[PDB]
Amino acid sequence: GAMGSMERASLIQKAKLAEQAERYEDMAAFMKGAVEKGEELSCEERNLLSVAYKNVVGGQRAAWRVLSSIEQKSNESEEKGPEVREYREKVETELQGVCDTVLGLLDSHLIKEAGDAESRVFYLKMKGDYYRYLAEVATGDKKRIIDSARSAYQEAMDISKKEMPPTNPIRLGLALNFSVFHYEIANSPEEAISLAKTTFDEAMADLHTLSEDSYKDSTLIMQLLRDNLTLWT
Amino acid sequence: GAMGSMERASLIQKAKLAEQAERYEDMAAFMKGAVEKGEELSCEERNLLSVAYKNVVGGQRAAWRVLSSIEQKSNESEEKGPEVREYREKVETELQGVCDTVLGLLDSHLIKEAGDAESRVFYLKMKGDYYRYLAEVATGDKKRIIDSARSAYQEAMDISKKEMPPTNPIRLGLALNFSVFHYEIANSPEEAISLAKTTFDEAMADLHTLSEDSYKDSTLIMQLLRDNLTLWT
Amino acid sequence: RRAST
Amino acid sequence: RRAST
Ligand SMILES: [Cl-]
Ligand SMILES: [Cl-]
Ligand SMILES: [Mg+2]
Ligand SMILES: [Mg+2]
Ligand SMILES: [Mg+2]
Ligand SMILES: [Mg+2]
Ligand SMILES: [Mg+2]
Ligand SMILES: [Mg+2]
Repeated sequence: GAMGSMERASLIQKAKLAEQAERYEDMAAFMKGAVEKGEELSCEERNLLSVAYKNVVGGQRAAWRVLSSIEQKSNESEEKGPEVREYREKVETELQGVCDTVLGLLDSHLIKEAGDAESRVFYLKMKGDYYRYLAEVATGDKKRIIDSARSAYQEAMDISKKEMPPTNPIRLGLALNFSVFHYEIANSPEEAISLAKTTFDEAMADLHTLSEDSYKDSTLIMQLLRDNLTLWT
Repeated sequence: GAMGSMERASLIQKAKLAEQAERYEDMAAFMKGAVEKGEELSCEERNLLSVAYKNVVGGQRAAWRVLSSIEQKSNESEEKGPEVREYREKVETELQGVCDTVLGLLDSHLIKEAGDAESRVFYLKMKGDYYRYLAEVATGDKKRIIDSARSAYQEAMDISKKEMPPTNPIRLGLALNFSVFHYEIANSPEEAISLAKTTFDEAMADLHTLSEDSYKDSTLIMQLLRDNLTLWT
Repeated sequence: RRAST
Repeated sequence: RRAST
């Protein structure tokens, strides 16, 4: 890999510079290089990895949705030729490439070395997230992609329920995203709503144990659960 | 080039799709491919070229300024090693690469085939703009880069004054940017202010000749001249 | 748009 | 920031 000759610490330093410069493709390449050094990632480093790829794939998904909408309108309309489908396919292929890259880093070998709840649940949530992004564009093995997302989320949920308090931000964010999975991907809006509500209510009852700073961290994600519940009910 | 096998019209169609998707790197690659077909560009196509590369180089310049500021602070401070300079240099090299690409398209062979005032002034303004972006990061042939920008702007100004009305949006935008060149690059704030004021005043006196739609087009750029005058005086 | 993390 | 086109 092109980052093989750079020091692990330099890659992390440059990932942080890239974030400040809003250069998320560079940020992701730097964190990919750091992961490929083979050592486990710290809490901060896991966050950098997540931020980098979330921003990269977020641009691709937003573009894919614009192009998919144009394509759908085209099939409602003058024939414009193959260009809309071609260009949607180009963006889709690049998006799938990024998801495959992230899933490859998780499989080789982040997840198998992650033993603490905070690292293991984080990586399994990420695995669910990137299979979910694959599911968003899947039209053919679509069922297997969906089940791969579900299975990763479910393993993360099981660990988070046993090893983490209900206010833990990773547990909360996992539940938020698995709820979106149920709503958007699995055609299970009732499961989505039940999960978001139970997650919110159990976190509410645990806030009294927290410091002011942890309270702020947890209530921020609880607000996202409430936002989705408001949208869906 | 990678676009050599795609139809000119398909490249233009996909450039417009890329703009809608805010995929400006794709947009620029598509318009580069269209230019390399060797035919002159229409008014609309020239705009697509300009929009694509302005957005690409705009992201790079914003990132370069963030990194340059961090680097300058580092030299005021703990030694952090070579990473800040290295990464600023990486972004700077990529930026220079984009400017060289645009200048290459103008030199081979957009400018030499552009005979109408609207095309020739547009391309010469663009040549001034991309030498100006090179000048922003130049620290060594810096004087020759600056003079290349000045010369392109000056030829564009001479043609626009002879062939275009004072309200012409291309003439106005050329004057705005040459004024910024004087202020920021050439260390000539008085020339910058004089140019912006005379340009504004001569456009003001010509507005009465315009339709409602042309009036809107011209006054929008006049407002940018006034904004700069307010900032600088 | 619904929220994810 | 000053305006350019
Ligand atoms: Cl394409
Ligand atoms: Cl670098
Ligand atoms: Mg080492
Ligand atoms: Mg496909
Ligand atoms: Mg019901
Ligand atoms: Mg042809
Ligand atoms: Mg350099
Ligand atoms: Mg004076």
